[PDB]
Formats: sequence, structure tokens, C-alpha cells
Amino acid sequence: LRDNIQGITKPAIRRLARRGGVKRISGLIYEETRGVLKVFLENVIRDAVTYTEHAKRKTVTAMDVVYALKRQGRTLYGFGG
Amino acid sequence: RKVLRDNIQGITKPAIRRLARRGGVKRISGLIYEETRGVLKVFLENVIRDAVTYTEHAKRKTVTAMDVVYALKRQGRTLYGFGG
Amino acid sequence: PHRYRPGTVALREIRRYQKSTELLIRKLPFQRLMREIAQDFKTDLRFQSSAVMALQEACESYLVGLFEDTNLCVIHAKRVTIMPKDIQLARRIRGERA
Amino acid sequence: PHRYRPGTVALREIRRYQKSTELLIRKLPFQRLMREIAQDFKTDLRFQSSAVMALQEACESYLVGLFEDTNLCVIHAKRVTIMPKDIQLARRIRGER
Amino acid sequence: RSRKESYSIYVYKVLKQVHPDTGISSKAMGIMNSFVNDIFERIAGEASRLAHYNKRSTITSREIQTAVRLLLPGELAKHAVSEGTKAVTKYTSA
Amino acid sequence: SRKESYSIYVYKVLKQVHPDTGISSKAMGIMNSFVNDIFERIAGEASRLAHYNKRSTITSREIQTAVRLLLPGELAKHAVSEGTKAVTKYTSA
Amino acid sequence: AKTRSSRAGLQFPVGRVHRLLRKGNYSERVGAGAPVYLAAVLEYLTAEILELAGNAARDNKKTRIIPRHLQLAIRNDEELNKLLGRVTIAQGGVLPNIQAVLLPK
Amino acid sequence: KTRSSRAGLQFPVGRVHRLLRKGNYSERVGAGAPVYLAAVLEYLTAEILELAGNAARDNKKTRIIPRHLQLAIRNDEELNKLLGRVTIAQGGVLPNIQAVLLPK
DNA sequence: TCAATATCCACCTGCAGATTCTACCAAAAGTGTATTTGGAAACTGCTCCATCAAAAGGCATGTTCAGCTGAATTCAGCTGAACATGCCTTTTGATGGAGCAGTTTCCAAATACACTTTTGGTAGAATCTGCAGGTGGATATTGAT
DNA sequence: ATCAATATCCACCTGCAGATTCTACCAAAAGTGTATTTGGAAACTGCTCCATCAAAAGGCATGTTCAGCTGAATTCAGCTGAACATGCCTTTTGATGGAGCAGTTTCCAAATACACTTTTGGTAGAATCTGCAGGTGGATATTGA
Ligand SMILES: [Cl-]
Ligand SMILES: [Cl-]
Ligand SMILES: [Cl-]
Ligand SMILES: [Cl-]
Ligand SMILES: [Mn+2]
Ligand SMILES: [Mn+2]
Ligand SMILES: [Mn+2]
Ligand SMILES: [Mn+2]
Ligand SMILES: [Mn+2]
Ligand SMILES: [Mn+2]
Ligand SMILES: [Mn+2]
Ligand SMILES: [Mn+2]
Repeated sequence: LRDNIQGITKPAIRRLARRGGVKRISGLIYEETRGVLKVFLENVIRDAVTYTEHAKRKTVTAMDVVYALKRQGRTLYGFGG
Repeated sequence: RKVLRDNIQGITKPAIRRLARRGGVKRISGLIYEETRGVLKVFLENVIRDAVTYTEHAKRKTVTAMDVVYALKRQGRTLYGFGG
Repeated sequence: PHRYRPGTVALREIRRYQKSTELLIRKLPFQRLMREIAQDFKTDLRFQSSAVMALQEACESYLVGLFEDTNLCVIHAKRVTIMPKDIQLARRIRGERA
Repeated sequence: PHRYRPGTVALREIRRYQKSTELLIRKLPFQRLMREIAQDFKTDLRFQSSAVMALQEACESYLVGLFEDTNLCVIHAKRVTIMPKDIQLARRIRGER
Repeated sequence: RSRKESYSIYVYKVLKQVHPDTGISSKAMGIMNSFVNDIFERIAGEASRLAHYNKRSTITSREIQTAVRLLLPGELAKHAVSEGTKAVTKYTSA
Repeated sequence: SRKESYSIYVYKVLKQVHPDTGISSKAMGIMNSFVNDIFERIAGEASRLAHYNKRSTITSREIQTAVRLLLPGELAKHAVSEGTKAVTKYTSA
Repeated sequence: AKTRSSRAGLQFPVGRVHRLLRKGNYSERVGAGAPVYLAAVLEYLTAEILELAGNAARDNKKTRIIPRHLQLAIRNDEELNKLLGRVTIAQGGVLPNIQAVLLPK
Repeated sequence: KTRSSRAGLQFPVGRVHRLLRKGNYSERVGAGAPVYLAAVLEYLTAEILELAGNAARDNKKTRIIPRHLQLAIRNDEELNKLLGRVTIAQGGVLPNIQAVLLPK
């Protein structure tokens, strides 16, 4: 048992921060990070699935994600554009 | 006619103070004034450059307000109010 | 004589300028700055009057918006006096120099 | 009975993770979260393998970036420990708020 | 003669519908025209992309609808989508 | 049919600047995304440029102003150089 | 001879929106419902902001909407503010807002 | 006899042309536009490959991978600015530790 | 410094997984024509920009002066790092079964055309008015005592 | 714990710079009758994608300790705000010449449209190759003393 977002663990969040140059992490950053990560995924996924639904498909494609990302101003290279 | 020089000093301390106010700033360090002018010039140059590029491309010698609007649109700063 | 304590007129000015919408940089001086900068990029350029106004509007909206962000840094740094260091943090996070 | 001083390993991980490029969030947990969120927009969705991969890449690139801007605030507040208010300041000046 | 089109008379009609008593300064109308033109370009722009991403050479009311869902936030989207659909079904009723 | 990419062209250009160097497929995917992106940005701006000036055709002149507006300083000069060079060469022999 | 707008039950010009679509290089062909649907959304959005601007006018004892009124209406509406988050309203000013920490104790 | 060999390019002038026309950008497309655009695309491609090729070499590697394209780009001011809003999958970040975080 | 941990760092080493290299077909790309236009060129009507003159007073510039804010220091409370433990959730590697992108192949509905009428809109005149700017007291809002 | 000193507010007023209306065209919607497609709609396939297993293997979750970071309290030196005296320079109003948009028309050079003819780029196999990951054995970088 346990929540899915809680699946995104402390050590993992630590690792991300570390690649970000962060030397010390307050204990409150973990719940804060999951919330941000959740708002990010919601916005991207919502857009991707909207491209999916428009193409009348049932399968979210990398392109749908790339276009969602492009609209959120987060252009991604490596997946078809 | 005459030579244009040092006009960035025309953006006075009181004008910068008013801008900071509308921006909600309560206290201003003495060095803020030269930074602001610096930041303003970079912003202006960039917008002037693109605007003038739209002008030049249209084979005109007169920068229109649309040129400026398109310049800003390029920099992700959409402007409402001078569209026609 | 009578003297308002430092900060009182400052707050008075914030309420005043946030209440109004007029341009805060004098007209002519701004027009010279635009002409000087324009001139250094391309000579013999002419400007529609509204083109000058569009630039001033954009420049002031930009500076004002930058001062709010800068004001958030100051307060976050547990200070109240904006410093170049703060404008820099803001432009940095904004991605004007990320 | 050797023990490293607090911060020495922290710096070491920074050097390690800034050198590597692997995804830092475990895949399955992520996949789980993604599908859960996606499930609220349209049910019974399937996902291209690369779609999940594209998604995770974007998220981690966003969090690492957001952690950089948050660190700039901490060093700005003459601190060294990131706090929620620091992430909150960064997201605000970024326009996400 | 040089005649330039604008969304002014339409903006004005809508204004009278929502606030019969209220008027608008031309500087404010200027802003409204910029807004209508901005949203139009955003919608059309997205609709164009949507259409391209699906090898479709034509933009139907369905493209405009997905574009609106992608561009507008929450309620604004739902009310727009409702008005859009409502206007189209009525239009197709001859 | 199927999926046409810029792969072979990126590769040819690779061998030109680094004959001894190869490129991972994931890296080829990056280059493709890169060319499609730059292509769209330039064509998009050129499109805008022609519309602003009530033109119905995108000429090398639009592609150029677009490049001027999109590429930073020195990258623009060289691009404008290569660009005009290819068109000059194309027009002659 | 009925205008497409009346058939659509709209104030905004359906015929004009259609033309703008064809002449905007958005796609090879434009469906008949496309301009109708877009003219409607446009009209809905300008109605939503004129409604709130009119309120701002009213609140400020003015009967004529001006830019500041449009700004107050945009920035006080979470959604329009989001929609126009990168837009600058010439002559609109800012929302009056002084951070708490700055006021006297 | 193809337009690319005539234009002296590796990049496909014929494809760039077909892509412009069918891309809904304009009613008509000039003959030189695709040549020019193609030249601009090939040039930027060479620029990145050059810097990334170097990045590979400086790593005792002969095959360019994402990490390399990433270091080439972020370590180059103009490319960096041009791709400032782009995230290179699997590219990671430039190693960089704020002085205030180091000991001594 | 001296010493004992652990960390990094080279220099090799040998497959396993990608890469690179090969051998062949539809589908673009190049031709050769026959028509169309797009939009430059050559005048020219005529807005709209750059300039200049003048006067007025709104504001920018400097200065003095001292309130209180930012920068230093010091202190200790307790938060978050480093670790050794113990455990299970993620990784992965086949195996299928099958949900479903992608095609195909009609074509009926929906669009684009080419031309002709028919208004709805736009560009100024002619009118109609919020409200900008002013003034006076009524109301606070501050800051010294 | 009031009171001067100012700043802020509201209401009442009234001409005019700036909206609303009012007319007259004509650019461009609307109406029609053909000549095209577009893109669904069933029917089918091979992919890819979930599910299921089924173990091991890291990688995570825990509980301790305590180093050292952050927040609190105090100081105080000096910057920056408030208030003045001055008088400069922007703002306001008007008047002009003419630089240069913008509108027309005239019309080739260049782009579009087939109808074909060839060539190239995308695939699905075939034949290497680059490092990844592992092994030492050698100085480093740390941290305790
Ligand atoms: Cl500073
Ligand atoms: Cl916090
Ligand atoms: Cl439709
Ligand atoms: Cl051309
Ligand atoms: Mn109403
Ligand atoms: Mn013509
Ligand atoms: Mn203090
Ligand atoms: Mn202690
Ligand atoms: Mn009529
Ligand atoms: Mn008043
Ligand atoms: Mn071939
Ligand atoms: Mn190795």
C-alpha cells in the first residue's frame, strides 16, 4: 500500500536536486517537490491526451508528448521533434 | 540634427524611483539607478533591432508601431493597444 | 517642523503609482534614448509617433514587472532595499541570463 | 571508524550526478504516477514506450532546472539549504505562479 | 482610399448586450481589437498545427474545438466550447 | 512512404567536419529534432514576414530576414553567408 | 439573403472570420463550421472581459470603459489573467498590491 | 543534376521545398527560398556537429552521443541562446558547483 | 605533520548491442511545357514625421541631516547529513494475447470554383457628452508629546 | 492619549477633447450551379503494449549521532529617505515643408500546373566495432590525532 506520487521517493528527489547543484535539502522539500512534479505532469499529460483524443487514438504517442511539451514552452529533442 | 550622446542619463533617478514604486519597491539602493539604465538599454536595443529589421524588410525608412509590436511579439512580450 | 518618518512617503508613492497608469519616464528624454540607440543600429531612420509610444509602454511595463520580481527577491532575502544583486537574481531566474 | 563530515558526500553526489545523464527517478513508480494522472483525463489509455520515456525526460529536466533556480535563491538569501519558500520564489519569478 | 477593417462594431454590440449603459474609450477598443486578433491567431495557429499533425488538409469546427481546449483554461474553455458547439448546430439547422 | 528523417544528411555533414566521428542513434534523434525545430522557426517567421507585408510568396529574402531575427549575432552572419552563397551558386552553374 | 452570423445566432462576423482563416495560410481548406465555431468563441471571450471591465468601470464610478478597467478585469480574474499572462495592456497600470512585510508595524 | 548538388549542399533542397509548400506558410514559394533555407540548416548542423565532435574527442570518444551535443551547446554562448528553451534528452547538465558550496 | 580510510584514476581487456554497410523497390524529385500571376517599376496623391519658436511651471538636481536598515558578530538549538541495517519493490526478460495504429477502397457529403447580385462596414461629417480639472470642506492618517 | 500637520476623500461643477450618430459608397459577403475531393466507414493486419511470472539485486526505508547551519538577538556605521531651495528642460500649441508611405497601372520574370521519366531515400538483412563494465594497482582527498 501507498500513494503513487509518494512513489517518487526522497532519495530520488535528492538525486534530482544534486544534479541541480543543491548541497543541503530541508525536510519540507520532498512534499513540496512532489506537488510541483504533480502540477507539471498534469498540465503536460492533459495536453498530450488532448492531442491523443483529437487523433481519435487510445494510445498516447511520444509525438503527442512532444507537442504538449512544445506548447508548455518546454521543447524536447530526441523523440520525433 | 545634432549628435545624440549620453541620453541614457535622461532616464533620471526620480523616473526609476517612480517605476520601482509602481513595482511595489519600498527602498532603493544607490546603485540601483545605473543597473536599471543598463537593463533598460539592453531591452531597448533588442526591441529596436528586431523592429528596425521588420522596417528594413518592408523596404521602408519609417519604423511603424506594428514593427514594434511584431518585435515585442518575437521576444514573447505581446502588446495590446497599437494594432491599427 | 514636521517630518514624515522614512518609509511613509515611500508607501505613499507606492499607493499612488500603483493607482495610476500614466507613463513614468518623461517623454522627450525617452524619445532621444530610442533615437540614439536606433541610430547606432541604422542611420536616417524615422519613427511613427505611436511607434515611440509603443516602445515606451513596453519598456515601462518591462521595468515595472522586473521591479516586482526584484522586490520578491529582496523580501525573500529578508531585506527591504532592492540592490543590483536582486535585479540580477530576477533576470537570472527569468531566463534573461539563466 | 571513519566517517565523512556532513556536506562532503553531498558535494560528491553533486559531482557524480552532474556528470551522468541517467534518469534519476525509478521508472516503474513514475510510470505508475503518469498513468494515474492520465487516467483522470481519459480512461483506458495505452502508452508508447517512448511517450513514457519522453515524459520522464521532460519532468527530470524540469525538476533539475527548477532546483538550479531554487539554489540561486538560497545562495541569494545567504543560506545553503533549499526550502519550500525557495522553490516557491523561483516558480513565481518564472511565471509558473 | 485605403480602408482598414476592425472588430469594433462587433465588440460594441456585445458591450451593449452586457452593459447597455456602458461605453468604451477608443484606447480601450484598441486593446479589445488586439485581444480578438491575438486569440484568433492563437486558435487558428493551434488549429493549423492540429490539422497538420493529422495529415488533414482541412480545418473543421473540430480542430477549432481542440485548439480552444488546449489554449483556454478551465471554465473559460468549457463555456467557449459550449458557445461554439451551440452556434454550429444552430448554423447547420439551415 | 514511411518515416522520412534528416539522418543521412546529418551524417554526410558529420563526415565532412569529422570523418572519423560517428553518431549514436539517440544523438541522431537529437539532430533531427534540431533540424525540424530550426526549420519550423525559420519558415514560421518567414511566413509571418510575408503576411505582414501582404506578400503571397516566401522568397530567399524572407528566409534571410527570418534568419537575422532568429539566430544570435555571429550565427546569423555565417548563416546569411552560407545562405546567399548557395543561392548564388544555384543561380549560376 | 441571411448573413451566416444571424444563421449562427452571432454578433461577430462569421463571413469575415472565414476569410481571415482562408487568407491566413492555416490549412489548404476551411470547413464551414470552423469560422462559425471560432467567431462564437471569440464573441464569448470578448463578452466575458467586457462584462468584468464594465464592472470595474461601475466600481470606479465611470460609465466608459478605459484600459485600466480592462486591466483590473483581466488581472483579477484567475483565468483571463492566466490566458493573458504574457500580454501587456497599454495604459493599464498594475494591480494595487503592497507586500505585507513593507507596511509599518 | 539535383538542386542540392547544384546549390552545392548535402541537405535536400527538393525536400525543403516540398516541406515549405505543404507546410502552409505561404501561397507560393520562391525558387531560392528552399536553397537558402537548406543552406542555413546545413550550416547550423555543421556547427553543432563540429563542437560536438570536439566534445567527443575531449572524452576519448569517437562516437557523438547526447551528452556531447549537450556540452557542445551549453558551452557555446550563441548555440546556448538559440536553444535556451530546448531540453536535449539524455544530455544532462554542465558540471557546475557554486563557489559558496565548496569547503576549504 | 603522521596514518588509516575510502575515493578517484589510469591502463588494459573482451564481448553484446548497436552501428555501419549491403542489396532492392515505390515515391518523391527533376524535366519540358503551357499557363498564370505576384509584386517590382514608374508616377504621384498627400499623410505624417522632423523641426522650430515660445512660454510656462512641473520636476529634476543638489544638499543637509539623522532614522533605521543592512552587515557583522555571536550563540545554541535542533535540523538534516552520514551511516550501517534489513528488507522488498523495481528491474528485466520471455511469453503471449490482443487492443489497435495504419492501410485499403469505396463514395456521399462537404469544399472549392467562377460569376453575379447584394448588403454590411468603413471613412469622414455632424452631434452629443462623460469626466478631466478645479475648489472647498469633511475625513482621516501621522508623528511629536 | 490627545492634538497639530498634512494628506486623502467626496461631492458638486461645466466646457470640450473625444465618443456616438449619421450618411454615402463599394469592397467583399451571399447566392447559385458545377467540378472536386476529403476523410469517414467497415474489414484487416502486424505491431506494440499491458499482463503475468519469477526471481534476485540493488535501492529505499529506518533509527542514531552529532556537526554545523539557520534564526534570534544585539550593535552600530552609514546609506538612503524626506524635505528644501533653485531654476532648467520637458511639455504644450501651432505652423510647415517635403520625406516617403500608399495607391494605381502596366507587365515581364518567376511560380504554378500537369504529364512523364528517373533517381533517391527508406527498408529489412548482413558484417563489424566502440565502448561499457570489470580488474588491478597507484596516487588522492579526507578526517582523526
Ligand atoms: Cl549588489
Ligand atoms: Cl519554506
Ligand atoms: Cl466544420
Ligand atoms: Cl526566391
Ligand atoms: Mn448585463
Ligand atoms: Mn496581379
Ligand atoms: Mn535590520
Ligand atoms: Mn552544539
Ligand atoms: Mn446598409
Ligand atoms: Mn477629478
Ligand atoms: Mn540510393
Ligand atoms: Mn570505463
